[PDB]
Amino acid sequence: YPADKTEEALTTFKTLSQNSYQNKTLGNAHNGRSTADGMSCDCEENWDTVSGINNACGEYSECINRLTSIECISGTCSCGDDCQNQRFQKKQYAPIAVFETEKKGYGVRAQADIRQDAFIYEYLGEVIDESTFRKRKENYDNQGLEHFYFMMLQKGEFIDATAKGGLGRFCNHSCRPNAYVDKWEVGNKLRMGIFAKREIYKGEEICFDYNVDRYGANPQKCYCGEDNCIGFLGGRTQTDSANILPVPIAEALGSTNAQEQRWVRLMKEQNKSIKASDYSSINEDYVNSLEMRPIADKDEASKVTSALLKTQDYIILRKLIERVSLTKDPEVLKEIVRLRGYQCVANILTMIVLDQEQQQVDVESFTLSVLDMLESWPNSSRNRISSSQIESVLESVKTKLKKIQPIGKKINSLLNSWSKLEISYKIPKSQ
DNA sequence: TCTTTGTGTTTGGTGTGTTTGGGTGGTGGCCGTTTTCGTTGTTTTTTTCTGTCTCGTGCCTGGTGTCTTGGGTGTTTTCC
Ligand SMILES: Nc1ncnc2c1ncn2[C@@H]1O[C@H](CSCC[C@H](N)C(=O)O)[C@@H](O)[C@H]1O
Ligand SMILES: [Zn+2]
Ligand SMILES: [Zn+2]
Ligand SMILES: [Zn+2]
Repeated sequence: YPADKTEEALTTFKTLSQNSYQNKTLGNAHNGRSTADGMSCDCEENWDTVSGINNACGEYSECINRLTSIECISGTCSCGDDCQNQRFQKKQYAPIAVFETEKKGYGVRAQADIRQDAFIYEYLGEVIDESTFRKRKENYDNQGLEHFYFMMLQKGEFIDATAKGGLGRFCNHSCRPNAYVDKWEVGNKLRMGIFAKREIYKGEEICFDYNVDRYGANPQKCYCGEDNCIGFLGGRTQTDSANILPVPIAEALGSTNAQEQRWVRLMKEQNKSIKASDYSSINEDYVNSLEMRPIADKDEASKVTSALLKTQDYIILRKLIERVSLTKDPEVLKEIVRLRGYQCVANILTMIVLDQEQQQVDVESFTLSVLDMLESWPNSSRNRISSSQIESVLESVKTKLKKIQPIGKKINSLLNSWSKLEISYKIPKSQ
């Protein structure tokens, strides 16, 4: 496996055993209202005489304070000293190591198998106010740092892990994380712990959801590798009307922040229903009402290819194919060929005219609207097609819809045109 | 295929209804003392109005999980 980088990671910052405070007023529980009647659990101390360990307030015990995310304090609770609900104070962190893989920096891995709901590691840092946070953020942006190191302890109170903190700062974002951050009360103070969402084995990376507020900062692309990745690091939108479809997909359709604003502003503010921000359900009316302009940028072509590889909706694919019909720039088409647009168009065909979630007349209109640019694009070799074998799909769909003779004749012309093109070499291999 | 429930009529009976005698409790008479009605005065407290800080209340957005519905079966209770 990857080489250990634990000491090298430790040397990059001032290691802390506990959270540091800018002042004694910050970080106090109940907004500084000292609960003199501290919540004392009614647990009886359970001392195992063999090991001398106080087993009270354990994981499978019925300690009320543990359920309510409050730690027992020695000398005040009936559970006695050294109970099993002093995890933050005793600093009983899980054993972890630091390593590096993929496009990520340093990352945290489990040195041992960790149970579900087990406390992993206490996020450490300096407790700071809002103005100090703004000053440090401006300084780091001037320094060009490309890493988040701020977490919101609570309203108006943040934790900075840049110069001083703990191993938890090296945990990387995952869109399907195995751990999560939670807020707990220890004495008259507030702590942020990290707990295991599931069973984690040795060697596996430990990750948590950042749910990051950008505060107007630019998006950063997410390289977590999870299948459910949204592609960028963020959280909830700063207001409604901000997105209706995912960016790459929205920009593939020619839509931008203004066009996504305009639809919601025209209907939602005038007593017509638009659901919350969720891309699992496509709103066909927005896609139909969207305006379409020809593509002349290769990054937009890459976004179109990503939308083809991602979106399953019939209407979004219809409007993307219509936009491609408007598009006539040869360089963008050559880029789409390099991106293997034929491969995506094969699946787009298959989902609509082999799988039947729609009506035959509308599918016929779709097929006539998608054969045209296939007929129009520049082609110079069958090796372009060989990366997709879309001809096979064309044969299957002309055979299925044999009653619709215009589609069959167009596919005849298309395969006749493609049959005459040249071929390119593949090195023979020993046998 | 196959068990219950009602009102009605002849005859019995036991408990409701009626009738005399008396004794005890309700009815008539007058006298005294005080409980309460009436008035008058004080003054406590209850209402009604004005101004600021405060903290909670109202509303809106996102969503986790608790509430509701369909299927099987078996074991628990029902019937003779
Ligand atoms: N899944 C991911 N893909 C890309 N960058 C990631 C990531 N998870 C974390 N990061 C990067 O790491 C930052 C958090 S700090 C994590 C430790 C740091 N990468 C280091 O090795 O020193 C994020 O702001 C981001 O820049
Ligand atoms: Zn306890
Ligand atoms: Zn305890
Ligand atoms: Zn991701």
